Amino acid sequence: TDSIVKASNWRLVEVGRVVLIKKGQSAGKLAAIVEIIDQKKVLIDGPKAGVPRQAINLGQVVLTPLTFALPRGARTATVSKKWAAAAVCEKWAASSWAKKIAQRERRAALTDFERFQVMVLRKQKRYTVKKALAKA
Amino acid sequence: VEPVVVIDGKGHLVGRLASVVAKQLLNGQKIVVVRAEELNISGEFFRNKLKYHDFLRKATAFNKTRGPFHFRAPSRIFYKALRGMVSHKTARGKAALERLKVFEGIPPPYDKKKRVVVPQALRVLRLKPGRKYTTLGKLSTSVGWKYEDVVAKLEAKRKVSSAEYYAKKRAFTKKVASANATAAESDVAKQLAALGY
Amino acid sequence: AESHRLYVKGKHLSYQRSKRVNNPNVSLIKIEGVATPQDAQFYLGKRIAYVYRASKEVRGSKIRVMWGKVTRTHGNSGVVRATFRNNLPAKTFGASVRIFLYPSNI
Amino acid sequence: DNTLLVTGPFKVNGVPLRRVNARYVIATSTKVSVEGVNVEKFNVEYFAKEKLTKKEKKEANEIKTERVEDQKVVDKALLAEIKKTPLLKQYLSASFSLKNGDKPHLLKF
Amino acid sequence: AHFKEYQVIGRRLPTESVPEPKLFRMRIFASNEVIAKSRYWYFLQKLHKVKKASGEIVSINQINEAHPTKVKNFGVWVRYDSRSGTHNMYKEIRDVSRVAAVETLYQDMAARHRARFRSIHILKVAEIEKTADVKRQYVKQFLTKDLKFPLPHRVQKSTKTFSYKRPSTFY
RNA sequence: GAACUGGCGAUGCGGGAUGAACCGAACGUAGAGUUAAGGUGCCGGAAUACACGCUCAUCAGACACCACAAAAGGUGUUAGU
RNA sequence: UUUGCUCCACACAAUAUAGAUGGAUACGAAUAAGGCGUCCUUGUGGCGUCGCUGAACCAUAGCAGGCUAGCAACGGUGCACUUGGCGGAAAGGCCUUGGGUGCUUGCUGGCGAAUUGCAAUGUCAUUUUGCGUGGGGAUAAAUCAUUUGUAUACGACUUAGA
Repeated sequence: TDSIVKASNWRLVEVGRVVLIKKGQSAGKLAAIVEIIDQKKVLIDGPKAGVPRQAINLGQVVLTPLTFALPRGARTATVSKKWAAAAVCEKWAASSWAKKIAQRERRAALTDFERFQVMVLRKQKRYTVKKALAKA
Repeated sequence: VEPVVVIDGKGHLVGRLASVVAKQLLNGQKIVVVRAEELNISGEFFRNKLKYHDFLRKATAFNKTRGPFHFRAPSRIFYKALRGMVSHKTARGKAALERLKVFEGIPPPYDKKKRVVVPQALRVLRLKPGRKYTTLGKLSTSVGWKYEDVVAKLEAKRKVSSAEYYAKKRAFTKKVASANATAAESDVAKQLAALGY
Repeated sequence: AESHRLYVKGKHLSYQRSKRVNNPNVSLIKIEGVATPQDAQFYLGKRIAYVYRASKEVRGSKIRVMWGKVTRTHGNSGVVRATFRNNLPAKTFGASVRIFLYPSNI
Repeated sequence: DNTLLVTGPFKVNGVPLRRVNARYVIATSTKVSVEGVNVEKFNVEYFAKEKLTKKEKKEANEIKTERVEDQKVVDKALLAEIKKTPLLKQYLSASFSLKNGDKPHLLKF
Repeated sequence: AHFKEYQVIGRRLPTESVPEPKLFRMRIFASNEVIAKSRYWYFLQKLHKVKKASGEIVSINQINEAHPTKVKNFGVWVRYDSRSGTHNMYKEIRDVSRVAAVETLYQDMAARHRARFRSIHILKVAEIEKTADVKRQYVKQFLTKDLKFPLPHRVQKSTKTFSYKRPSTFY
């Protein structure tokens, strides 16, 4: 046989790692880590989403599974160019994380008539699903 | 938000859980705490045994019967830590404390109900990895609790029955998820997806 | 339907107090759902009713109401200050209470 | 007198022609057009209670015909506008209530 | 507080025996202009025979960072008073600007030596322009090629007092 | 036992758990707002806030007056010369 | 002890409420790891996916929720039964078979609502007791007094007596 370990990988922080700003003035946009200050804080830049180039504590951002190629210390023109080339914005939008965010804000933006409409549609869908729950 | 909140005491810190729960009772929420033998106290087992022996020394000199009572069960240790944080000598404190019952294990009124956790009192979220902690059941059976093994046997039986429940629940939810996926991509499904559901 | 509630539930926590002196003229209300003063600013000026029961029928009912209103926010966690026509009887610490949506401004 | 003239319509949910206070309603975003309704007939003197004397005490225990055909005139003009967009008749017939987990400071009406 | 850097230029009051004094200049990290001018007069009373009544301040100007988005390594030379004596220290900090570097320096001295703002004297702060002149291991650790590391044990703070599932610390 | 000033005695109120003198502030009867000194896990009104570090004690430590600890040591650990 | 006691159904009174107002919605273990799905040689296995909070899920339209007509399905749900299990930690609950009956907003119609007058909790919950009905069910002991002495200041204790 062969040796087996559980690898247990998680989300390294390095240059080119895409992060989501959790709280602050941006608070929900994407950025790319440009360089690492120390153990607790990094220099990021989010030039497509309008995040200014700044040093930020690592507790204020969430690391995403997205990575792309950057040299360390890259200026914002190169950051925007490589971001557009790797095309990570729709790669983020294709994830179920961003779909969950969009679902949450859509449900927040519903009105009372739309809530009545989703109640009627959910009753119709529940009727056909519980009808399907009688043959298997 | 709930009539009764059932808290699984496993992996929780005693003081932080007690300060959450005492404020919940004083605000008027009914709390029942199950699995009190699996609470955690930060620090070495020898430190907390020495702390309990220092507490156990204290008694009224002329009559030990009217002194401080040193209760030995883990639930009563938790009750002591919580009665310290409720002003129990007033009518408001008594009315708060009668909204609480704490148990070792999960009794049959509550084994079929839903258990919650308190994330600001959980040991894995509060302590630094590397700090040493204790188990309240081990400390309590070291200082004189007699029923550590019967609770373990009852908990083993309850876990067997609960796994038998969960297998059927998982099979049913896989059937329901399959039917929901096959009944998706219809017109009502796309309208609900446009409207956010 | 099965629900007819047109109010928001809240809890009567305590009076306005220092460490050792309380003031029964101002009550403290925990509205459920709100956890910040910026969300609690929506509920300012709303009417509050404490609804309780009695054994003796007075004017066709055995249910008596005490009316008040939200005046300001309290603290950092969405507790509000409330004033009533007659102050709340202090045995209702932890009792449920109703925050209506009128006077409205939406 | 700073009051809002409202109607159900009476065929939909049984609410007649009435006046309400503006501080006791919620203005939802749902909008229908009421052009084609002649509401200038109604005023503050149109709703009179005919105040009761102190002698007339109800120990134990009707409607204006002018009011009932005024209601029948206006509601048939409203429901023609209601039939354009779907589910408005059902929406107006159903009642509003707060469910568990509804936060009115976050809800948009 | 959150520090700012000022240049403060002052001189002695002009007399008939000597007009145009020599216009001394110093760089001060301070919270505002008042504290900056107070620290300026403090260090000039330590250096030359002058005081505030006998002198004047001709200019104060805020010097903000030239490249606030370049990551630098700074070497800082510091005097501090301990409980028994006065010592000189050299600490080096990897950070993005001078004011933030001296803010973390003040926090570091207050944390590790219990030295207060009244006890710390900032001799100088200078950017180390070349690597391998870095002499401390805790900052030389972050200068390696393709630096990457994970963040184990994620703790997410909750808004509700009750959670309905056992949380995970995967990151 | 003296010197200068401020107090208590003669003085309640908020804080220091508690206390004549300490801190804050001196007082007609009420309403609203803002604060001082002190605090914001629970008792207990108010952030289980944010940020950088340090410490694990088989007698930890936790706030002026104030309710104690020294000389001498320790490849415990951290930062320096 | 002049028809008393208990249980069941509703009928009316009284009595209060530490505080209903859609639903307490059930794996276990780990956290420097897991959950779910799938496949196999069934393992400390391979592959895929998810988390980043319950901001969820279920439920939710009708006189505080009426009276009726039809369509489509053979589903969903309530009530009283009924068959079979399981549950002793404080089981007093969970699951299931069969038929009955009511509703169905899955879809389309017809009639009603006003006047509580511009708001007034605008009254709908459960806790205990009594008294009436009418329908079952069963026909005791203890204490004082007398006695005992394994007991005893007195009470108390231990005995006996149709």
